[PDB]
Amino acid sequence: ALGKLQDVVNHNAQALNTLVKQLSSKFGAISSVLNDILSRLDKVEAEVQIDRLITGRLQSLQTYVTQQLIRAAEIRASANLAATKMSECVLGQSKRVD
Amino acid sequence: ALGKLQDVVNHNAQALNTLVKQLSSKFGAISSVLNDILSRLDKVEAEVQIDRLITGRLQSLQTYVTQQLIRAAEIRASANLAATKMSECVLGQSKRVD
Amino acid sequence: AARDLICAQKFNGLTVLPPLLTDEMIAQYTSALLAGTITSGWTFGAGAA
Amino acid sequence: STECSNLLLQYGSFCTQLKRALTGIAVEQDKNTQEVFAQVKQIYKTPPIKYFGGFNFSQILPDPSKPSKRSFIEDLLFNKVTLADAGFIKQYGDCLGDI
Amino acid sequence: STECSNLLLQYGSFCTQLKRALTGIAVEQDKNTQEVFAQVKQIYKTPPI
Amino acid sequence: VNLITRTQSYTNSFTRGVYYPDKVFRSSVLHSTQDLFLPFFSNVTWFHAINPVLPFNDGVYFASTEKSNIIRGWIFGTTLDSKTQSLLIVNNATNVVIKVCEFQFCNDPFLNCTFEYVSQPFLMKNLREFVFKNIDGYFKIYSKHTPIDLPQGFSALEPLVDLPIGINITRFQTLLAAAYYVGYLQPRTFLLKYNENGTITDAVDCALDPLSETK
Amino acid sequence: CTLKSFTVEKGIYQTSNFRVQPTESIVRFPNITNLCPFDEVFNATRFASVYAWNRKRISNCVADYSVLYNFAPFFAFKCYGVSPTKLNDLCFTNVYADSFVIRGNEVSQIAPGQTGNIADYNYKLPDDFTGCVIAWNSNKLDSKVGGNYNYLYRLFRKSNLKPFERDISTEIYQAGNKPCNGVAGFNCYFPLRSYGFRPTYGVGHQPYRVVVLSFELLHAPATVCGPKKSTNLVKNKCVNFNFNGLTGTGVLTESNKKFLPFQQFGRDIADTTDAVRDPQTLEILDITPCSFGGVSVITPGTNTSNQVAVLYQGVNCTEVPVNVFQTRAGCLIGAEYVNNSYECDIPIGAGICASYQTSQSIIAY
Amino acid sequence: GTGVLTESNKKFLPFQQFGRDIADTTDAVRDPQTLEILDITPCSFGGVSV
Amino acid sequence: AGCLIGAEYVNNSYECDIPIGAGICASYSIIAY
Ligand SMILES: *[C@@H]1O[C@H](CO)[C@@H](O)[C@H](O)[C@H]1NC(C)=O
Ligand SMILES: *[C@@H]1O[C@H](CO)[C@@H](O)[C@H](O)[C@H]1NC(C)=O
Ligand SMILES: *[C@@H]1O[C@H](CO)[C@@H](O)[C@H](O)[C@H]1NC(C)=O
Ligand SMILES: *[C@@H]1O[C@H](CO)[C@@H](O)[C@H](O)[C@H]1NC(C)=O
Ligand SMILES: *[C@@H]1O[C@H](CO)[C@@H](O)[C@H](O)[C@H]1NC(C)=O
Ligand SMILES: *[C@@H]1O[C@H](CO)[C@@H](O)[C@H](O)[C@H]1NC(C)=O
Repeated sequence: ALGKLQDVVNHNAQALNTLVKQLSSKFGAISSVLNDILSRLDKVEAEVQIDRLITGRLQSLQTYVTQQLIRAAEIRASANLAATKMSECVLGQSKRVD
Repeated sequence: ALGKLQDVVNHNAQALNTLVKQLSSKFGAISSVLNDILSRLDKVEAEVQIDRLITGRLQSLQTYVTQQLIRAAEIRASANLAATKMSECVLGQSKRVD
Repeated sequence: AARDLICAQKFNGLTVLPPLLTDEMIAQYTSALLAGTITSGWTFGAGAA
Repeated sequence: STECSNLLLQYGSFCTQLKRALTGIAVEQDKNTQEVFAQVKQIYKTPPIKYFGGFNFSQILPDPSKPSKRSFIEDLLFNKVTLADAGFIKQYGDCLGDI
Repeated sequence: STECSNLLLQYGSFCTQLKRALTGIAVEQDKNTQEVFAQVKQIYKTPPI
Repeated sequence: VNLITRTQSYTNSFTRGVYYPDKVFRSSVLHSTQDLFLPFFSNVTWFHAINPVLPFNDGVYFASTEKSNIIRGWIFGTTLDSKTQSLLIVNNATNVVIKVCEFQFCNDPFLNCTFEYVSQPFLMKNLREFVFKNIDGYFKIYSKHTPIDLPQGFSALEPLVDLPIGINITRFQTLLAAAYYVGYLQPRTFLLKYNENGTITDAVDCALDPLSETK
Repeated sequence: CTLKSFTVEKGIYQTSNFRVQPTESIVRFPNITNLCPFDEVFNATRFASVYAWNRKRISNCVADYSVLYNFAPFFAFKCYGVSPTKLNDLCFTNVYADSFVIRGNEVSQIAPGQTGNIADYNYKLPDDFTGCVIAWNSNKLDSKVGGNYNYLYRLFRKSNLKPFERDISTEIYQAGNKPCNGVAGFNCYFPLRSYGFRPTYGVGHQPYRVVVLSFELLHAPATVCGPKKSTNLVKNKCVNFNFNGLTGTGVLTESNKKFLPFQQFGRDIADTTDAVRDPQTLEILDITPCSFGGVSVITPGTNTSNQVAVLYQGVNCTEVPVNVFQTRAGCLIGAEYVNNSYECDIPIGAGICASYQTSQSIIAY
Repeated sequence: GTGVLTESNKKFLPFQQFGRDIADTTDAVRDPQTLEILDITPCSFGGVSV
Repeated sequence: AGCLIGAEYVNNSYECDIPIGAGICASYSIIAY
């Protein structure tokens, strides 16, 4: 019966795990480790590799923020419906069908 | 008391101010001034800098448009609630509690 | 036992803020609403119970 | 910049679909205002008397002395919100003035 | 790292926008939790009978 | 001769020591800069002179409230014994003499190189404030003369010269014919407020207290 | 063309933007007359050693960089912040010519960010090096059959060299823990050694003369300009201007902005130039952009008629050019204003609607 | 890297050298001289609110 | 929520003015409750 709240918890946990697992991507660079890039390459090449990694992680974080905003809109609509149900059906007798 | 109506104007003003202030960021290029880039570098060296600036400003514009779309959806939901309240509270007596 | 997802996301900078109302306060609100409903019907919503 | 415009011609239709989305939002705002307020089919005007069972309606009925036909509480609500955008005509004329 | 931080400062104010959006989401969640439950004015309680 | 001695005391810098970070006009805007600034409410040293060598330590904030034609200038460098490149800045009469050419010279003025820089002198109840810094082989000097003890008011310092010297400076001393204030600059982020006339009228030191961090 | 279709339905469509084009080209440079002595730098007999590198400041002259190919036999420039072809246009504040002699395998050392023995103890460049590096082979001048020992270089130092620092001091290096007391010997190393330059050596150990031109590209008052010719000043007109190498397009007007005497350029919130100082006659000019706005086309369907009306958004009609009605949304051209009021057909602005009515014409009400 | 080194109990097979997290960040190392197994944690941090 | 420095805890219970977390609210000396 509790599948809606379980889906809320699973959605938040899966979004955070996807955001964590996005850190291991190369994003077109030679490595996904900033310390390895800085130890191997010099300043001029390391700036380009670090720039690629910054652009990729910024894109991933923007995608996470957009998905959280849309889910926040959906959750706010559900919370407004729950507040209306509490105001009308708990605090009084409702004649609205179903 | 008028918090939401002030919040609408504040959100629009700070979104436009952030979108204007995004023009000063170099986005990894050698300069944030396009005329300075064109007058300083030659054509082939200037192409990469202008491409980086174009990509950064286009990403900022897409972020602004996505934020405006989500805010417009929230405003449309509030306007539908206001239209329902105008149709039921003003044009008749409502038996719905609270 | 190895490393888990919550410590990985905490070490990478992703935190979870606690809610403002605890479950005890939420249960207190539901108990107050239930006691008002049982002892007064709908009159506590309109005015004094 | 002509070189920037020639580079932006290769980036596709993002530069047009953003305008399309903003035009949709701008149409939807007028749709929202029309749906909220334009519910009555006729403009009913009040009788000149102001005796409705002893109820004082002068604070919410419009004041004819004002040039903007608004009520006292409506003027209070307009004065209590500070709009950041009041001028839409001659904006370039205000911008070209030396300030 | 430090050079990553300097290039992130060159990219501008994306991180402030993301942090502001997440803060607004959290405040909205607190507002929803307040709005659904905190409707009764006084904390009623059941009689012993 | 060693006729000159001096004693030390400690006092508060308050909000003094804010200069223009660039020669670019900005009007009615808050600008967040990050440069070598004197920290707000710091511990500056009051020297009363009637004499060891002072450390430079990344720029020096200098101040005086005495009469005119008392301090004859400054000396910067490492050893200052006509061996290495010692920057002598003699500010007297109607021509300043700034030279990297070292010269053997005592602590008190009377009454290998050929670079002789000359310009207008850095001269005129009244307070004289200077900021010296050395960045990337360039010596930058900011100054301000104001009518008024360090006051609670806010003043802005304007740049005077740029000196492409290139030497390494770690020590300095002043020159005499009374008392002066010595500060020390730190790399900090400032929030400057420009008025309608483009004058820095207020500033916030970001790394002072959490209220200023929030600001 | 905006809709990418041959059929246009009834309504208002935003199409493009009108912009006042620039009329005249203005080039402004200070009236300096001297010629920059690059001939003394490049056409010199004996360059100094890399531990004692020469640094000559060039100022108050017109710089022409095209004669460097005739002055020196170098194959090409190596310019980092600028382009060597575009160097004849923009005007610099200060320029410094550094000069030394190295061998061939360490030219890659003298670059912004690079390390090595020369880049760590002899000559260090700043990370933001906005300048050019010129290196040419000098095997016929700086190489000797018996070995040219005149050129010396630094080996050992207690710390790395800061950018643009000349380490001229010659003391012993204390490699060991015992104090050397200024006496060379075991673990007491003399830090300067000679290049061995012979004509029999390969290309890696051959002598190379290097001149580094560092430009002080700043907003300070510039004094090393190009050979471009200054034109006259034009005010109150949309012109394409070039002020001290700063290009732009706008209307230049007289402004009472109180610049401090050390300030030259005025900036904005978007990091764009809003006010400039004229270098010939010390005047203060505001740069407004040339007039523009949005253009909307108000039309019925193409099945009805091919007559349109044009709405200029936020434009006063008295300044309309690049019937006529004035709205709160802008200036409307091609729609007759009728005092009667009907239902809205095509929305325009603040309570204005246009339709196709009565022969037949577009009316606005 | 920068972190706190701790004596660990992770059972490396003798051919292994490093142990990584989910995000391919190294969190367990072998000392090249004494052949110990060291966990690596990031240093103490947290958000600051006013 | 964390460690609060600079606010003296009080045994009273007021309405929430500045929220912190888990039922803690601070208000102006600055008190938390
Ligand atoms: C009703 O009350 C208002 C109080 O503001 C007064 O101005 C108005 O004249 C009254 N009208 C009548 C009909 O008494
Ligand atoms: C400055 O430091 C000295 C000791 O170092 C101390 O006695 C004095 O109170 C300090 N002054 C200020 C204003 O902090
Ligand atoms: C700018 O200077 C003028 C000079 O008289 C003065 O009148 C004006 O008040 C000043 N503006 C300020 C201080 O904002
Ligand atoms: C360099 O100077 C000498 C001195 O007479 C002159 O003959 C020669 O033409 C100059 N130029 C070159 C490229 O050698
Ligand atoms: C340069 O121009 C200024 C103003 O146009 C003028 O006063 C000055 O005499 C000129 N100098 C020369 C050398 O022509
Ligand atoms: C256009 O601007 C002028 C500026 O004074 C103003 O007087 C005029 O009324 C404006 N035009 C219209 C139609 O309002």
